[PDB]
Amino acid sequence: GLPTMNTPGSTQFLTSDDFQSPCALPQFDVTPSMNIPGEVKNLMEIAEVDSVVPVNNVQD
Amino acid sequence: GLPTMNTPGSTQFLTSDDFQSPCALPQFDVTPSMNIPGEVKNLMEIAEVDSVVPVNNVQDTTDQMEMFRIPVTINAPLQQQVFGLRLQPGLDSVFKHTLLGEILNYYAHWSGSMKLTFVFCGSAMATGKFLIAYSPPGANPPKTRKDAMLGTHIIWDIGLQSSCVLCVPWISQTHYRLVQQDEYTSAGYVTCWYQTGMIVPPGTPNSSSIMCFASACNDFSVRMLRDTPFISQDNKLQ
Amino acid sequence: GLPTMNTPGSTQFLTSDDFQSPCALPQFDVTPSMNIPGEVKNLMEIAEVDSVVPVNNVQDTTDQMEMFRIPVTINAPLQQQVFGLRLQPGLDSVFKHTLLGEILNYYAHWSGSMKLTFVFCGSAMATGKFLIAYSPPGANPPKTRKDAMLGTHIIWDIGLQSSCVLCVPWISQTHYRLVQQDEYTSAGYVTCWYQTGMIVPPGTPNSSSIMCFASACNDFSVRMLRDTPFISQDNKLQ
Amino acid sequence: SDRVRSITLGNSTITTQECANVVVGYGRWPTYLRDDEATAEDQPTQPDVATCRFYTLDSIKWEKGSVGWWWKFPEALSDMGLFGQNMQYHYLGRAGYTIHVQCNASKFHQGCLLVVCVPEAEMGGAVVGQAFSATAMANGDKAYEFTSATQSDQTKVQTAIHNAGMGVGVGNLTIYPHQWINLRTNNSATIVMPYINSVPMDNMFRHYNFTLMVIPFVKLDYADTASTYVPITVTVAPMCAEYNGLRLAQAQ
Amino acid sequence: TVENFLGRSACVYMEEYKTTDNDVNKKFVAWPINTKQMVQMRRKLEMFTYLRFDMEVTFVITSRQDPGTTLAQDMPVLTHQIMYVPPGGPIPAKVDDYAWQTSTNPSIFWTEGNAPARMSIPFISIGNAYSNFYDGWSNFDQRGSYGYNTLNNLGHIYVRHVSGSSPHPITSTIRVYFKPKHTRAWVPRPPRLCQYKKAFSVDFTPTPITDTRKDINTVTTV
Amino acid sequence: TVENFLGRSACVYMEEYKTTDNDVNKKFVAWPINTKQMVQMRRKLEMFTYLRFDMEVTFVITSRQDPGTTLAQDMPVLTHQIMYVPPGGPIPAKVDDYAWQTSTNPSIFWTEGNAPARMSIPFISIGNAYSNFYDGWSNFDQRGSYGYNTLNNLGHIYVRHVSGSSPHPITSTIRVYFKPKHTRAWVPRPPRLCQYKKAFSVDFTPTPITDTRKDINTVTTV
Repeated sequence: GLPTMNTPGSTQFLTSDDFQSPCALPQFDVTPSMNIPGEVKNLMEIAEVDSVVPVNNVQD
Repeated sequence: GLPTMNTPGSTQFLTSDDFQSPCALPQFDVTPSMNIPGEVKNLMEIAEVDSVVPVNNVQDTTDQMEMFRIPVTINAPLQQQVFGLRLQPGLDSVFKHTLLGEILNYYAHWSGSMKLTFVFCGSAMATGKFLIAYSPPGANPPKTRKDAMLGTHIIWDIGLQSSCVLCVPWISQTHYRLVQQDEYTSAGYVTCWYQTGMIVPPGTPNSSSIMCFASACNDFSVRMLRDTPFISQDNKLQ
Repeated sequence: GLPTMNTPGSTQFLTSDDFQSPCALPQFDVTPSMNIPGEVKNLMEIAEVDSVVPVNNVQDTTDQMEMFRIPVTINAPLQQQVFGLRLQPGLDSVFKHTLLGEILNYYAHWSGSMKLTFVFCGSAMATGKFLIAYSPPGANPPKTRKDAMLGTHIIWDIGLQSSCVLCVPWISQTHYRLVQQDEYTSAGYVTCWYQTGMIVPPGTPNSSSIMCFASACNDFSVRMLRDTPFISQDNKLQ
Repeated sequence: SDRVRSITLGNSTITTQECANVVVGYGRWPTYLRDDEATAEDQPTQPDVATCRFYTLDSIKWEKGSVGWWWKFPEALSDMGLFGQNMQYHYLGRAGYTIHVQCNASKFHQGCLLVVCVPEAEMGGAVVGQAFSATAMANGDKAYEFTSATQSDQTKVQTAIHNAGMGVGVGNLTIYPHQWINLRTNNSATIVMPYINSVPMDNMFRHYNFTLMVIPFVKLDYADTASTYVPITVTVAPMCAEYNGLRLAQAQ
Repeated sequence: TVENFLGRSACVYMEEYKTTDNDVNKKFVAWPINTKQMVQMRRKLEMFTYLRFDMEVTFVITSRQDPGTTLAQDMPVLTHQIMYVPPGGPIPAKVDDYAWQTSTNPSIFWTEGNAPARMSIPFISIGNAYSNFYDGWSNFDQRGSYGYNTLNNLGHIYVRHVSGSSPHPITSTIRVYFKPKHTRAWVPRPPRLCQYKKAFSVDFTPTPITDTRKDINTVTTV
Repeated sequence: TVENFLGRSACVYMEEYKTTDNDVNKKFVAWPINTKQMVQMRRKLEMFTYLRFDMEVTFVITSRQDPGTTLAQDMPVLTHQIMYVPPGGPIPAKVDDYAWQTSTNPSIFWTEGNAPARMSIPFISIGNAYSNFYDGWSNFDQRGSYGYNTLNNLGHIYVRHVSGSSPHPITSTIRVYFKPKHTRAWVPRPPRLCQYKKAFSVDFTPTPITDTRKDINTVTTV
């Protein structure tokens, strides 16, 4: 075998990791994509939309 | 050694994985290939072949072969119904065990058109016209020829050409339907009626049989491999 | 580290594997190569060499060397049989321990033609013609010269050229036969008969011996490496 | 018309005035074994006209209540002239065949037969687990018959027609080379079968390469005609027959 | 595609072998290679008459300590040997016999805790294609064995613990998976309808065409 | 091809060594390297008179806890040392002696649970080819040792547990595999017919040419 050496972090599960992994359903034929209106790409697109502010949020 | 780090999935055995592995018989000299007739490359090639549909799979069946014979008779009341079946190629008893239904049962999704071929098996002297229709889903199935004729249909005339093909088109809201069909994924009904009647000259039998074949069209495909509900065991064999 | 994922087979020791591994004697200076005569590169080179076949391996054998001597005599009844053997080069006792049979016994499949060379060892004054034949498998072996002559054969005449070669061709339904031959993989029989008779002048011995050699042809090959049934032990030696 | 057909092999000719087409194997015409596909090294015999000719088996009666018949090949031809003789003297044989099934009725009769050739038609016993002998499936040119009822006799094969003796659906036998004789249009069926096997040649007694099945899917029916039964006759011609491994003849 | 339909690993056999037992045969497995004992794989292959392919073999071996009154022990990791014996080779009669030397037969030595063992075998038939069915006999006489079993002579698989004798018995279970690859298939057949009864014969019990409904017009569920 | 025929790993030796024992010699192995003790490999090599090749060596080491009345312990993973001592080098007399320093001899330190240890050795003979047979003597006198054993001086292999003394004894078994590669062979000989009797001599007991049958025409089985 090719000589290797494991470094710290080996075997850990980091929630925000970004690795490849085997597919359990090899060769599964995905349903074709369809062009649905209203696609969102960034949450800032939502934050850029007006919403009514409850300014008069008083006690009584 | 080269620094590495194992990720999740490491050491697992996924049944549908696709990796390389060492060969236990290094340098084994394989027997030469031979060109045997009938090679299959896709299961859809099989589903595209006609098989006899047991349309007359009725309760009181004494003789099993009767299931393949659709009864047709002389002096039938005008506009009478010959048969009616619901389009669930993988679920309904009429289709589930045909070539097409068996292939469908190893998958969970299906899509495409179907060919229902009808062949008249009476004598050359008998005549008749039948209306064969397909009704896309709706709250109620057609109960009368008048109801049926509003949908997709063909009017079959008997002559030298004994067979007629009703091609049921893919009309659906979704691209695929489930093999284990449900209401959401409903496909409709196929019904047959006397257009005129089976007329006969003197000296010929009074009733005859019609047979129904089914196969997939070239726009048909299946998705999502799954095990079939049609085979099981309680013990290892032997 | 580089993210990796172990697949099945990881850590196993497959006897016929073919991987690299660290050298325990780093930088060891190997003794220079020398060109020794007789290098072998393929075991088939050995199987292609003639070895003496113990054709006369009969029950009452007193003297072991007699097994290599096929008896031939004067005034033999017309059309008499000299010998008969069944073609199972790796299984039959006549062949199993020859060079060819020994090589075959380290494999499970074989294919190709064979050379059976016969050498007459009587005096220069004796004469004779023999019919040597090969019968492809069938329900029954030839019992008479008339039966034998319908198959592949050669008519051997004795003269200055003492040896004759019967080349048994590869005639089979399958590309390969099993070394542990069975009925399905049957190869047939080789038989020998007096064509005329061994005639002799005055003052020469009344009987003589014929020897049989066997080797593989250039279309011969073996497949599927396996251990031989010919060697064993109950304890470590020493 | 194309309905007219004439076929000549050796010293025999077959003619038909009302036929369909001619079905050819899996689109494969019979052919002699090539040098690059052979194992057996001896020079083969190719008797030609003496063996590659039409042989007519014993006829049978199609009656209103008939259910179906089968014949196993090459066994069915084991007694036919030099074809049978060559089968006996040789360890190996190889051949394709032109099968011509004949059945004429009248414009007032009705009925429909499936004529199929099933390669490797391995069959199940009447009682599961119980072995049967060769005699339960083939014996010269004797026609064997299927039954409606399920078979009870353990010395027999499971003859219930709807499973064709193979445990499959009889209406799916159409994936094998076939033709239909619908009395209303045909009068015969012709299927040319090429040699199909997993080995280049094989012993002709020990292995039944394919089985011919003739099954009435639509029963024979007629009115007040004086004719009662309708005969069915099978005529078959070996094609490109070659044999290897000559030796003494096999007793049976 | 047939390559895709057949190309998934399927369990074709499983058996147990003990680390220590009084019965010699309980300590190793001897399996005559075949594809007829596990129902799922069998039905798939049997949809074709002839098949030609290379084979990927994966082994899943697991061990468990046998229950008992005294279980305290500290056994090091176990190593197994899987040896393939082509037809005619010497067969082991016990875990410690000479045959396990494998000077020529292929073997795999595998240690627990690691990725499952695996290797490829090429198309090894003596014929041009593997036969799923064989309507014939072994003898020219038309006697002897009948059926596909007469063509099955692929050899055996033998497996044992290497030097794993433990104070208290441990039971290992081996599962063997087959995944055909580089496949070709000829002359397709109707799928098996009747349940399988025997490993080495087509034998079955008559089963009806399909299930029934009340009448020829019934189309509702309730 | 000879490369292929000889190119499979074969077990050439095996021995046990304990983790703890009263007998010093039971705790380590000392093996005089040779290819004559395991029958299968021996027969193959001996089909040629002279051989020249590089050698791949793989070790399979397994451990088991010795049976006893009290077995409860919790021993950490074991590490083994395999040292090669060329002819003339200092030989270890016990598991803890200075010789195990290996400042110059090649050694392998291996820990259980991992892939089997392995390494390559080049063609190390002092001659131009290894001799499987030697019809001669050690002394010019035509006296002394007779046979191939006089040319065997490849050294020894020594193996011990590193600092593995356990409360209750554990027995490790080492198996050594040889796989010749980059092979050349000269002057082929008839295969060994008689069973082997000694590791260091050709010695045998007369064995008949082959097995017998009733008569010279018998061709049936029953």
